[PDB]
Amino acid sequence: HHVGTFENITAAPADPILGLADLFRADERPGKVDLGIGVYKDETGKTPVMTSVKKAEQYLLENETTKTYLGLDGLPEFGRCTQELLFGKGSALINDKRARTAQTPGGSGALRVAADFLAKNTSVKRVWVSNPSWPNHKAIFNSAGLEVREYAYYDAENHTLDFDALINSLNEAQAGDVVLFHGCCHNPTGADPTLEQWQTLAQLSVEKGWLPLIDFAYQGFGRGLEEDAEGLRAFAAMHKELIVASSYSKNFGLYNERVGACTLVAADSETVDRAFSQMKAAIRANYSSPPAHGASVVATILSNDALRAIWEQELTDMRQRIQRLRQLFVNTLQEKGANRDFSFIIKQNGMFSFSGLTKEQVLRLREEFGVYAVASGRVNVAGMTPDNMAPLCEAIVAVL
Amino acid sequence: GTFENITAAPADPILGLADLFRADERPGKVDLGIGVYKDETGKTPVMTSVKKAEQYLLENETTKTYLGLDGLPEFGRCTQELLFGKGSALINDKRARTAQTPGGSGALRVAADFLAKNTSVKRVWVSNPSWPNHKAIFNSAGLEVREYAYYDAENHTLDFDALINSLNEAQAGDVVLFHGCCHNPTGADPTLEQWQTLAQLSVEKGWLPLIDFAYQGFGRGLEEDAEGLRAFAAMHKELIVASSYSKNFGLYNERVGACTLVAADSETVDRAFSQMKAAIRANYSSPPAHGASVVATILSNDALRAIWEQELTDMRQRIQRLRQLFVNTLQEKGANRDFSFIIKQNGMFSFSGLTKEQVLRLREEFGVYAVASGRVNVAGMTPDNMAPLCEAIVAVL
Repeated sequence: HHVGTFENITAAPADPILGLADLFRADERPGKVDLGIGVYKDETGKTPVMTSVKKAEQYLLENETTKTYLGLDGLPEFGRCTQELLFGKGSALINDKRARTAQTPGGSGALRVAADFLAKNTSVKRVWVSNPSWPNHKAIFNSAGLEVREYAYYDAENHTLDFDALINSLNEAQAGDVVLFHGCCHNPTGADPTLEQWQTLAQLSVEKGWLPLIDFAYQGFGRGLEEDAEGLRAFAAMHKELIVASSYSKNFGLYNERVGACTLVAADSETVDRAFSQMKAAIRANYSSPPAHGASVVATILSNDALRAIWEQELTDMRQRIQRLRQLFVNTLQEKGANRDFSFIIKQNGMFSFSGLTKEQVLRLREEFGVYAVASGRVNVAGMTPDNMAPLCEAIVAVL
Repeated sequence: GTFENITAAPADPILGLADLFRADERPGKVDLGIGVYKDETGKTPVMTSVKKAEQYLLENETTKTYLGLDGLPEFGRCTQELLFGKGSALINDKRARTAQTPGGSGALRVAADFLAKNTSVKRVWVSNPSWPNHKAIFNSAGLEVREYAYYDAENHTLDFDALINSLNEAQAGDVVLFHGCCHNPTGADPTLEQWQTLAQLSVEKGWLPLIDFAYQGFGRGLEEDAEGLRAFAAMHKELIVASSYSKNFGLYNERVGACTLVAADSETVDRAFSQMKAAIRANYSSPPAHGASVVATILSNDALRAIWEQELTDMRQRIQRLRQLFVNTLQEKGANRDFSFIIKQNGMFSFSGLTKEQVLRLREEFGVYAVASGRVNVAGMTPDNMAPLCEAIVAVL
């Protein structure tokens, strides 16, 4: 007799998200509202395929002649388009060939590739992430054997990015550590550094010698494509080295196609080429080449003036809707008699903010009113509509 | 600088040979070093069934919202039917769980990370000759890779005696990796009787079989190619299967594969699979939908499935015909030795039996390109290039 290889495995803990989705599905109240969602939804409650994406897919279907493998870094045009979004057309960084980009399976894949590349090829032992954290960061970096530490970031009770605390906590970050920043639309708080703050952080990273990693999954959801990249570009202007993990899941609505990129920046082209050769090795040890369809869609859109214009308008419409809903949420809370100020909501960027509700209040909201947020109090503003706003605000006022 | 001292990775010999071939100005050049299927016209087309499925999806799809870590459920069900057989006791007993993954490559990395983090597995045994990417994948997860004896190069045979003797060193708790059919690069596969012997040995010694199954349908047919896998599954222990649909659906760049865990019972495999999902969450999270949706659409539609099965049959039969033509033509051109082994081998790949010096001469002198190891891809052969190709081979013997 031999013990089974799987015999001693203890089950992973049940995912609370899926469980809460369960209760929500079973709720027979016609007025139930789900603010716990992690994707964009439109005014009708759907997560549609963008029209620009449908048009690109039709083109690909008619024109693709082979699905033979591409290289470990994926589609070259996709890489070029990615670097232009990150750094700007005509960027000196691009002119000097200081950046190399690998297409990856989502921003998640890009983070994993970065982690594996760092663990195998550098002396990095530690990655610093914000509090509150995006939970998947720890799992990804830990899997590569990297310790994850948190820096101070959001002051929840005052609904403020506590920049002094951020700077102070980072004094503990040593030269050679990685510090991860969300490039725009911080998830889950929506609280972003101002440009002046980004410039301060960029200067600090040079002085202290840590490697910035920019997680950039919401370009276009904040203030605009160029605006949302201003922080990233401040780092790029000051630093010899940088890593960017990009996602097109949200801004192209391509979630399930797994479209992202890992971009390395080094002091010069010789150095970035050497480093990138080892990034390719990390990819070869993982999934090898990245999935073509979603990247082909992105390249098809970005490289075509007409399709690009359609896509930019679609993204603008999403961004403006979120901005309008943030204002509407605040107005409606005031109108329904909220006992306190929610102005911070207008100061925050992207789909997510902390409502400021306690765990007990979130529970009461679900039980008593059928309004579902996550335990942390995070809400997704895209789940709000003119149709459900007054009911959800009356419910919130009731639990305060 | 964090990157200043990084040492450049070695040159990829594959890309380097492809560069050489591309620059070769000789019109009679022949590329047998390719790693994908090519048709009679030298193309790797999209299968007709796949184009049709893609059109269905474009019409039908209403969202690209995330799926779960294991991907598309119907894809997993279709996968298990291909692996184990529809209506099989194994499926009825809910003994298997499948995660859709980015290619067979991704399935292998997911399996490796799962094993390293959740089991006492320290070592993975692979065949000599090896498929080069296995070592990098398993080493990346912290697992040692050891080689077992497999192919007798001089006699062009699977050396089963050496194989069995090699594996006596495999310890309870180790993983032993087998190619399910169409061994790459040799095309030399165990007979059913040999698979059964290997399955019995795994139970006796307590090692975990991992079946790399990337060529189902390229050997003798779908069911036939799964017989070896099913012989292991019949043992009622534990198994892992890393599937690929890259080759048999021509979906290479879409990254469509699966990692399937099997255990003695449903409760056990459920516990294991929960931790496999954790390994996926720490990697790329959910898998790429497009290629898996294509596979599921084809396999669950009578009209499309028939089109696909005929296409795959046509490819399999073309390869078989070319193997025979190759052997016949070598004999006619006066080869000084027997190449009958080529007919006894399955799939696109065989070792030609040429030495490294001979391979070099073949490329330099005659513009015929094989892999340095002497591996050739039969699908690169055609009725038109066959005579010149064989004349060149005879010339370097």
